[PDB]
Amino acid sequence: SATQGQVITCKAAVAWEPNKPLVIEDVQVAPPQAGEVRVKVLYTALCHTDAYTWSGKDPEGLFPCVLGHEAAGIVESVGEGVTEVQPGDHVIPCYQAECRECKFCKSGKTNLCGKVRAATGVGVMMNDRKSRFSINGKPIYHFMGTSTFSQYTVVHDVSVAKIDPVAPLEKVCLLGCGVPTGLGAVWNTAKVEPGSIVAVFGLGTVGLAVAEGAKAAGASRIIGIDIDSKKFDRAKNFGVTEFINPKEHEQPIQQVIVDLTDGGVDYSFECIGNVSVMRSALECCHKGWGTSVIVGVAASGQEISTRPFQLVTGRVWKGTAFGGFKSRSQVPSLVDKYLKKEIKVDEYITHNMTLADINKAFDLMHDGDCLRVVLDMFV
Amino acid sequence: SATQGQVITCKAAVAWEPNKPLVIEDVQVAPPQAGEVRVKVLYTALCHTDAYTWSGKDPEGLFPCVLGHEAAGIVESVGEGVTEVQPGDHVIPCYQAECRECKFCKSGKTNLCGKVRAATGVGVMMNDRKSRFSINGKPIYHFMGTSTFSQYTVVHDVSVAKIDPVAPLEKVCLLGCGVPTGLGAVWNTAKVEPGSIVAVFGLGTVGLAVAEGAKAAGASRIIGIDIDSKKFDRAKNFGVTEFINPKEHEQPIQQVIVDLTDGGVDYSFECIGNVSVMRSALECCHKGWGTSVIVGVAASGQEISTRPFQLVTGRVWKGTAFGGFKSRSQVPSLVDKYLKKEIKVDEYITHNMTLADINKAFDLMHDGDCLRVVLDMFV
Ligand SMILES: NC(=O)c1ccc[n+]([C@@H]2O[C@H](COP(=O)([O-])OP(=O)(O)OC[C@H]3O[C@@H](n4cnc5c(N)ncnc54)[C@H](O)[C@@H]3O)[C@@H](O)[C@H]2O)c1
Ligand SMILES: NC(=O)c1ccc[n+]([C@@H]2O[C@H](COP(=O)([O-])OP(=O)(O)OC[C@H]3O[C@@H](n4cnc5c(N)ncnc54)[C@H](O)[C@@H]3O)[C@@H](O)[C@H]2O)c1
Ligand SMILES: [Zn+2]
Ligand SMILES: [Zn+2]
Ligand SMILES: [Zn+2]
Ligand SMILES: [Zn+2]
Repeated sequence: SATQGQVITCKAAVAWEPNKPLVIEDVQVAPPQAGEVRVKVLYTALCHTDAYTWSGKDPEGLFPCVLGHEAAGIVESVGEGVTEVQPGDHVIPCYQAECRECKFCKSGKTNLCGKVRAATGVGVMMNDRKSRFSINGKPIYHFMGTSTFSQYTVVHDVSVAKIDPVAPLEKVCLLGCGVPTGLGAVWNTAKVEPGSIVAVFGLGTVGLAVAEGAKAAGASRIIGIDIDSKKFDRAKNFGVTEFINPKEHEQPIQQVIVDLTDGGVDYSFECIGNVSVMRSALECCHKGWGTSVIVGVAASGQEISTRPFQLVTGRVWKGTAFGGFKSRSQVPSLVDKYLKKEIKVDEYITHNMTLADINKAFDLMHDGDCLRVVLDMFV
Repeated sequence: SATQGQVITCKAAVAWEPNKPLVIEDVQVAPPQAGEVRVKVLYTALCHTDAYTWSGKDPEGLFPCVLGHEAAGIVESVGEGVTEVQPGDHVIPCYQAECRECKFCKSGKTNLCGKVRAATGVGVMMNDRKSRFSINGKPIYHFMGTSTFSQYTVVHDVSVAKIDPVAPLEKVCLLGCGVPTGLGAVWNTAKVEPGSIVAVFGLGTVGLAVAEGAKAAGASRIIGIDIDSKKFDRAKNFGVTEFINPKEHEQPIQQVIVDLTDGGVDYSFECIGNVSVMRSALECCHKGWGTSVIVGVAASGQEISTRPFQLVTGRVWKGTAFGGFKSRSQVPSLVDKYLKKEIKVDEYITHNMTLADINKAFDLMHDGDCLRVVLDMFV
């Protein structure tokens, strides 16, 4: 190819400082080293995770950085010893790695591979503990091991899911975050049985995928809870059967739910990242067997609380990370399901913009009057 | 019989008011009404649950009352419509009912039958919403639906486990509380797999039964944690393989455990009823799959807390109520395990005294070195 083994110069949205507009820059992208993959990022979506770090409220935040973690693209080059992917392969770079060999991958009880976490957590690559991005010979931090706000990114091979090349890249970029998180919270983490009564707190992309997962599981009732009643109508198509706006009830939300379900739900899913709501989601579960799954990522430092009698009396408290899906092994299977029209993906995208419109997409996300916004990186 | 249909006059340890010595009184015990069983209580054990109410720390505490909830005896008479038990049957009255036909009993996902809780919780019988005990025509409240500190008690038939008549009643009185709670926390709630690594917080009767359950489950390591190192030696016989005294380490106990178990335990069991230790028990669990079971009953109003990242990263928080055992269906099965020498019971009894020694027995329990104290009711 033209770029193989060479430093690439491309466009990237750089966050020089927290809480300031992103700046589209020309960046240098170093070639991939051993166990690395350089990806042409065709489309990137954005989510609250990108905004949390950009805001300056993330203690793990490192500036200047290239944000972004939901993307689909094409392998431009591979580093030494890469064999699962080759140039030209269609891929989804994932924030959750799957080395297949560690304690976690070989456990059979989790998807939390820790192989590259010490490097990705500090915005660098494992091979040399340095970033592959630079502006004027000065490094720019990676983010979540993905950095999808760059036209070309360098990621660890263990994070690269190889997907069907016929799959639309402007759609499947969602399968690296929200959609599998929501579906897997139901299918892998909770393991929702047919006939279950489900409560979904937060009717955004994540809560809507939980609703779709619970509908595929054959839940008898899917109760949708949101503080914005305008989000109720779009929710019906994702499987939500009933709605509650907590602002319309003086009594605690858990009490409303308990009153409507003869003691509480079989499964609840908190899809917001609000510690108060996480307690309510636990407490709205039925005595004896009710299970609350935390999906929402709460701001660092915040605590969840309840009275232990809640768990002594049969309620279970758990959480999910990427819906318990193993990235390399299972993300391709989700793309296959989507192609066979077995799962929805397109319905979670409300807007399509271009890389130059990054700030406008973040403002729209900040308004909260959209679902996923997909950006075309090469307009 | 001599007493069938008649009011019995017998000895009972009465708690007239909180935090005062119990008085051995002559009480009138009314005959059983519909769905009731009058039991000759041959032996009663004492536990922290009797002391919590006695001390006046229980806001649900009603005085004057007949305390006691761990006993074994013989059916003296039955009320109309009672068919599972007959006069002369050997029985264990249980604080947890099993009606076999409610939402909970049928569900197949819990042992928390709610049939008689409304009446037992207020120290009365369901049939007429009054007590069967009186002194000078004045009522004395029941306790836990059991009131085992009386030579004769009246209990709901749904709380009566029928047991093998050869089982020694001075030993099996323990199978109505502590021992099944510990064993079941492992076998039923956690469902501990062979080779697991277990942490047990609190090495009293309950923690020791957890250790025995975990050892029977094939746990590879059983780490016992107690603030009193004198409790370590006796714990080895119960299956505890290693010990930690939190007072001997400046680092939080969960860190000490993580450091000894390559990331944390597979299962932890809190057997104290201390909210701060409950948090440590959750946090000492391994990322991805570690499960913590709350066994200890905390003081009313106390809250448990953690950071939600602990659950999002794969730890599970649950609790147990009577070890998930169904009283009428499974307590006889535990009596059978004891008679097969499959489970220990004798080993948790450090003292045998008489009903007249009740206050001496509570004093011993307050000192907190003893395990179970068994009282001979008819001496
Ligand atoms: N665990 C994981 O692996 C993982 C992965 C991806 C995303 N997430 C988390 O999922 C959450 C949701 O993401 P999203 O993209 O769907 O967000 P979103 O902004 O589209 O949706 C959140 C919804 O919650 C609603 N809401 C806010 N406060 C509320 C309250 N008090 N009660 C009820 N509803 C309320 C909002 O109106 C909105 O509809 C975030 O917290 C994100 O961190 C977790
Ligand atoms: N969930 C149920 O169904 C159920 C049923 C019966 C009993 N229980 C609970 O079991 C608990 C234990 O009962 P028990 O009879 O074994 O009590 P116990 O007094 O015999 O044992 C408690 C132990 O905890 C230890 N301890 C106290 N503080 C400690 C700390 N900070 N760290 C470590 N160890 C500490 C004490 O030294 C003691 O050895 C009680 O809280 C009781 O409510 C629960
Ligand atoms: Zn995302
Ligand atoms: Zn791995
Ligand atoms: Zn007890
Ligand atoms: Zn029942």
